[PDB]
Amino acid sequence: QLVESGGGLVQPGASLTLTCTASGFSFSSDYYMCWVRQAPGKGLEWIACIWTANSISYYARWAKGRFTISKTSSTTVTLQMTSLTAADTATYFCARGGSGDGQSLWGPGTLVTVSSGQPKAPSVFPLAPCSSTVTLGCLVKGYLPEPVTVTWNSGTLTNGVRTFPSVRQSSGLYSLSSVVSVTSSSQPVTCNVAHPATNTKVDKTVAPS
Amino acid sequence: IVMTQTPASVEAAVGGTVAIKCQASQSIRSYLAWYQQKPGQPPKLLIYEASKLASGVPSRFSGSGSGTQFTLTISGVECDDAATYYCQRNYDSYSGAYYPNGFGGGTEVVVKGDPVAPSVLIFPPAADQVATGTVTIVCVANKYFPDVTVTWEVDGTTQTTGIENSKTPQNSADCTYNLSSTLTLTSTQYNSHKEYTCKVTQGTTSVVQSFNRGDC
Repeated sequence: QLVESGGGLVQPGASLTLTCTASGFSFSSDYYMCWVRQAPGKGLEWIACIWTANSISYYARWAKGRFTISKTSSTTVTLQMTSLTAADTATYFCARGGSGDGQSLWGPGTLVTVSSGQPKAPSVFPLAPCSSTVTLGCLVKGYLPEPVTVTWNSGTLTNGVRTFPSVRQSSGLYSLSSVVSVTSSSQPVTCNVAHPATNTKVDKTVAPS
Repeated sequence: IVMTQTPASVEAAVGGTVAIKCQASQSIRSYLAWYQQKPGQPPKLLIYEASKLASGVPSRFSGSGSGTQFTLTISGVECDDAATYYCQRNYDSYSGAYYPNGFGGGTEVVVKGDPVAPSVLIFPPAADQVATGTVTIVCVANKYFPDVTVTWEVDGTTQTTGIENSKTPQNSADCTYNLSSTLTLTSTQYNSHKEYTCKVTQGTTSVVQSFNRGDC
């Protein structure tokens, strides 16, 4: 498969290099390795492709002069980015295509956040009403950058979880909620919240009322 | 070469057919790909060389066209098909290479399923929020279709700021949404008022949940 790495929070004006790492196949076989980005809530945007056999590269007209694509080994391709702006905030994907046959293989993406400010850890607050069935949850408030991870009962609680998309508030900080529906026969529910950018780890058991 | 998709968004009934258009400003023959992207996931290849289905793609997806004008059709729409669809140029005539490159702008497909009225929950702020200087009240609208609008009133005054809305993607099985609406105020503002109301409206129907800062 494919895995992107290198994303994180950077200031406007920064440079940054991302890496796309291949497993199970080799860039010594003939493929186009490409980078595609997607700003939050916007469309896919092609950046550049490289032909792994000879390193011939092709660039979007907005990228040439500011982004560089490179084959650095038989398992890695990089994307060097310079003079970053807030509008470069996006998920950056690497994808593999052949000749004329689309891109069947994509990585999960790495998030690049170009913003002023500094990392901030989330506060975690329980959500409960002021009943044989009840919805409880955790509010994960005021963090930067994305992502946070939220599981319940360390991922063994299955039925009835709804984790909503994060929202970026006008302050530039994000917030996210996750709720779970339980019956009176249930055991306690614990949300496990992690914010890797700040090495934050919090477990919160939420009780009714 | 410029790639243009229309429309920007389209609503289709379960079981219906919807067609999406992609235009190239100069001919790319058959070298056009289509992708599906569900919120929070990488895109998945649907169609390559304008009409060839990728592996594992159900046959209700079809593509057509060659040159400058292309169509993606979903024949027998399912709730799972709620997604954004993109076309991609796969040929560069300057260089005569076939690498996958520029995208169209994307088309969002909304699926019209059976209507379902929302139930509503309001979550008063946990006690330790207020010492932080701000307070966030959460209102949830569960399992509903079609879309709702949310109104917050504080002591009867409609709020017009401090509000954020987040909607889960349409459910693959029943087309429904879920919605989290937050009202954020300063601790001074929160302590200055008493009644906090979340009003969820679905067409001509309204569900309201409220609490009082003294009763929790």
